[PDB]
Amino acid sequence: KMSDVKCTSVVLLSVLQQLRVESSSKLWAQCVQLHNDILLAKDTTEAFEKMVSLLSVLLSMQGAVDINKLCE
Amino acid sequence: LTNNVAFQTVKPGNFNKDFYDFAVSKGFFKEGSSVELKHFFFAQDGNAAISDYDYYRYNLPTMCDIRQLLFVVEVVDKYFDCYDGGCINANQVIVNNLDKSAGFPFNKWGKARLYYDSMSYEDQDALFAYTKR
Amino acid sequence: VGACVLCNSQTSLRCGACIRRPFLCCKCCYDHVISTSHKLVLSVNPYVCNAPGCDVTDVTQLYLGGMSYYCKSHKPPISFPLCANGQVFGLYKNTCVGSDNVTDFNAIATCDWTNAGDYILANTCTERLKLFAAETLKATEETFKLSYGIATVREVLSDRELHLSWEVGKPRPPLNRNYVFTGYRVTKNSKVQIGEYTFEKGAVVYRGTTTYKLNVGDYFVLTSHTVMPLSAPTLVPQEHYVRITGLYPTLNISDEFSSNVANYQKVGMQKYSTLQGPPGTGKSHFAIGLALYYPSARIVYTACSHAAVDALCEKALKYLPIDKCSRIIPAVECFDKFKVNSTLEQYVFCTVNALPETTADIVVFDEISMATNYDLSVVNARLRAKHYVYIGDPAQLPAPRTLLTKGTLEPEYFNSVCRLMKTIGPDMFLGTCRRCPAEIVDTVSALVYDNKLKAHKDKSAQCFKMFYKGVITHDVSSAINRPQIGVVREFLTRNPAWRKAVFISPYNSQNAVASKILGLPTQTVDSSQGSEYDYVIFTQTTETAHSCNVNRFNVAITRAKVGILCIMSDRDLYDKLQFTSLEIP
Amino acid sequence: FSSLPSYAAFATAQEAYEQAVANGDSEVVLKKLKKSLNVAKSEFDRDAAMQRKLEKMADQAMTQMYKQARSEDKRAKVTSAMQTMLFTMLRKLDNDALNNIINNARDGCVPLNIIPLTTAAKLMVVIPDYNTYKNTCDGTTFTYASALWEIQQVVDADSKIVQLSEISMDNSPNLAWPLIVTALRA
Amino acid sequence: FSSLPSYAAFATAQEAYEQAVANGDSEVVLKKLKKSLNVAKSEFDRDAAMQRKLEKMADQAMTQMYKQARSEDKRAKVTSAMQTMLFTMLRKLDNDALNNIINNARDGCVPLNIIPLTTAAKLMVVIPDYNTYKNTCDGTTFTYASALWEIQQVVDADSKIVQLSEISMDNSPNLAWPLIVTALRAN
Ligand SMILES: [Zn+2]
Ligand SMILES: [Zn+2]
Ligand SMILES: [Zn+2]
Ligand SMILES: [Zn+2]
Repeated sequence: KMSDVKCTSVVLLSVLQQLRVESSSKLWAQCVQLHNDILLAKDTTEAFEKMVSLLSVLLSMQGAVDINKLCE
Repeated sequence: LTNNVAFQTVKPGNFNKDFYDFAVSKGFFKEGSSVELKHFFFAQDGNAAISDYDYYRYNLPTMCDIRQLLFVVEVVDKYFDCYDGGCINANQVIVNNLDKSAGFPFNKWGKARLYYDSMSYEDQDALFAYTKR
Repeated sequence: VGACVLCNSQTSLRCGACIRRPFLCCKCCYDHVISTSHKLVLSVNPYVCNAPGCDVTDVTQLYLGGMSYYCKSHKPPISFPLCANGQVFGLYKNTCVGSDNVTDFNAIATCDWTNAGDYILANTCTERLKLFAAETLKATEETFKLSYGIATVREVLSDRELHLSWEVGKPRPPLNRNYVFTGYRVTKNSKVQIGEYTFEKGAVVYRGTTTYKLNVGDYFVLTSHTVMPLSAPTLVPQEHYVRITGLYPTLNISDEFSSNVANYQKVGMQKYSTLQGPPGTGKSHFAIGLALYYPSARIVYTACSHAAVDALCEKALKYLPIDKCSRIIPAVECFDKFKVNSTLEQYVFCTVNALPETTADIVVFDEISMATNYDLSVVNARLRAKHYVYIGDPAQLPAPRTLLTKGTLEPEYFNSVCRLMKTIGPDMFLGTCRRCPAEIVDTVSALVYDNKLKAHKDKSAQCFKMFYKGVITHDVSSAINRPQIGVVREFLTRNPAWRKAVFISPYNSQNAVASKILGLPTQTVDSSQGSEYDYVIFTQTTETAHSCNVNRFNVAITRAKVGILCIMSDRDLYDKLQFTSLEIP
Repeated sequence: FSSLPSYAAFATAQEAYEQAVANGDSEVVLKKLKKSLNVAKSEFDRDAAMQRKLEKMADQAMTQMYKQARSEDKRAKVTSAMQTMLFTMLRKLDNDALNNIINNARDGCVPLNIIPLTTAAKLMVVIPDYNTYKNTCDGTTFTYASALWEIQQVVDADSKIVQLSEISMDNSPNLAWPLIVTALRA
Repeated sequence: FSSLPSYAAFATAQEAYEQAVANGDSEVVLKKLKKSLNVAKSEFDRDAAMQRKLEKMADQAMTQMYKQARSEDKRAKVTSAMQTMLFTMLRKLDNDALNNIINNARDGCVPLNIIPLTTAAKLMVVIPDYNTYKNTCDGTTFTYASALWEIQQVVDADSKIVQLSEISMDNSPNLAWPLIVTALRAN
């Protein structure tokens, strides 16, 4: 199941990078640190909270329309 | 050289979801498996290359034992006796890829192809003979 | 990859010399190249001979070989011609239907947009060809604007007066408000905008949106913008319902709004409704009336120009909650009493070229006579609504067609909405005119309104007409009738009360001369639409089709609320004018 | 290679040679019916060779091009495909801590900074109305990201402070509504 | 291949062939008739196979010398670019503070690394953290390379302007922190 977390972390960092996040140095540094550390985790009980911390980054902007894109 | 320093980042890398879904449907990547994902594309922040120069920091001036080094070089030279070598003219040079960068200055104007056409064989030979003195 | 404009068949072949680069199916593309001068074929790569130093660009001379396209001179031994067997080789070759007749598409894609026939084909062809015609006409106008030369400020003689040096080898655009320039400030290596400007003969009298202190170096060019592709039709399909759909009428309405209640219900009975509003009938009164009639409905107010939507906001501010209204402005001074750039607000006010992608219960089109099929298609691509309300008037002016030189554009060819209501009749009609006295109303009711326009006021006995040819003089891009102005001057001396009137004429040069001679405020008929004054003085100044435009003349003499004086050169319209005639002094 | 005219020529030659062989006519006459027969394959096994090469040029030309119509189209729609894939996998993950914030952010509640993992750091959240205030905050506690956070501060959008008991439903409009709330992980 | 002379010989031999074949004289007469065309089919062979294989080499020659001309134009373009780059970077040399230090050399040779140290008129320091900022670039004026420099501009990693009042100890965590401080050599 940890593979799912690592793959979705890869996808989340991809969309974050393409949302021009890397135009702010420190935010991109923290996101890169979280993404690199999630890929190296060995238990699912730390990857999940680092994953939620990394998702809180994208849930703070206003470039991703959320209600539309969770059309289910 | 410029009025501003440049910070270079590295991209996270793309995900091929269809292959992963196919593999998972085939009973791969379960818990307690001898095979698992360990190779990824790792991203970097702004200060990456200037952090790699602090690894060239590791080089130190070293004095070698000269007599042992001379004997060792004489012994090592015997592993390269079956080969042959020497200088060649500009006609005999074989270049693998001509679409690669030519360096610091010169990348602002073209690839290595441009500088190998422009100069004829005589110019290349003149440059090579200049480099010998 | 796209869709064939004549077949909807999937295709990748685009006519290369054809300006909008439309997708043409193999049979359609073959006919378009064989029946016109278009010989460039664009596909994923061009079907151009990739041999060095070759100029062969006609597909009927090209052969496919190896992995590329060659001319006959440069082709390899093994190949098959790209143009053979009544079709051009390309994507989606098997899936191809073709068309029986390609004449309309060829005519539109080959016309220079200088004949009324081009517009009649554009507004009478199929919906997809209608869209392509709109695209190519706007693109042609945009490129023609670039054909005009650069005008640079050589000397600033004074304020509101300049001296301009014009680019050599290029035509100078006509100097009227229909040609909106833009200044540019000279910098180290580039240029920066200094605002939008208009010009008129003096020296040249300039009127910029933002005042500045421009000096020698600034230059003016007519701003051009990228012409976007079209996908949505000019009109959504008609739907008729048995009940009001998606709307809830209020149970309490005021007598200011009772007359349109029946029309407000019909708006709910159909997918889209066409509304015709005579001068001073309450087009703003109606459209804002749909808002209070359906309080819970989300309504987007749209219009071609900034002026009309602001006037809608002005009437909306009078009747609608300021907190539920929003004025969308792109990144020109406009309405600034609503919150700016709030798409999700209940009441959204914005223009055609700046509308966001959103949905609404009702979408209101005002001033539809100045609307084109392009503006019709764009908003429908931007707004999806349960009900659609088009407000305008065929007897009023259209959007100017600069490229048009031959013939006159009838109202039923202005756009799709104008075509229906000129043929099938308007869905609703307000028969009450409140602004002009009966004599103007009766004159304009017979002329253009099928005698359907009723007056609210009585006869005012201040509507006066005179037949006077005078002497017509022409400058670079307009006309002047000084004796016609001189008659007005003599009229003012004998009737001093008429010096509160506003001078109107179909020519800007006539207004410029009359302003210095008479001192009255001056307005062109095109710019006078949407305004009103107590008294107006109208000088035809010519007998040309421009001056004799039955839509324009309807607009011209109907800006007066009490009285009017009309110095006429055309006998036909003079006889139609039910005013009290005079003898020439 | 059947719909060609020199196919009819080859068929006529084959019929003539079949008649010659079945009849046993002569020695030079059947050589004439094999003279103009083996040549009939020299303008058949040739003209049916360039064209047969032409066809495979076609099927594979139509291929180096669908995959460019495809390559140049796929790199022109990245920004929506990546996002939809992200949310599909996120929904497939089915984790409560992620789902809580997903729903909070879809309706009203977005944080103003990275949610901290340590038990000390500060968290600032935006509450748009009172309805979400009921679901998330109950008294002096704040349940968010499947964790407990004690409120230390709530201030309205006009940067004015507000207390933790006034907030109710009778001062419903007597509160500015984009409340912001500061909390500390318990 | 139609305007070749052998086409006429082939055509006339074939015309005589069909004429006498319709006439049908005899084998003793048609022997020469069907041998002349058999050698005419051999002539047109030769010369038509001596021609269509030269159109390939001529085309190849045209393409090759097209390519060589293209290369020779690109060479001139790159030559002009290199020369103008040299000439525009020479004009920043500050040819008065460099001449003095060169003239003091015994032979005229001076190490390269001391040319910007004693001649350049702009200094750009890169600062990783506030503590390193305190010991090196403190205040509006500092000293380095046995000279006195005065601060004019400070930017962060995002290349946005930072005032000298914002660089404190407690406010440091709110800054992108490869700070680039540029200054001019004061006199
Ligand atoms: Zn050597
Ligand atoms: Zn075309
Ligand atoms: Zn077609
Ligand atoms: Zn060619």
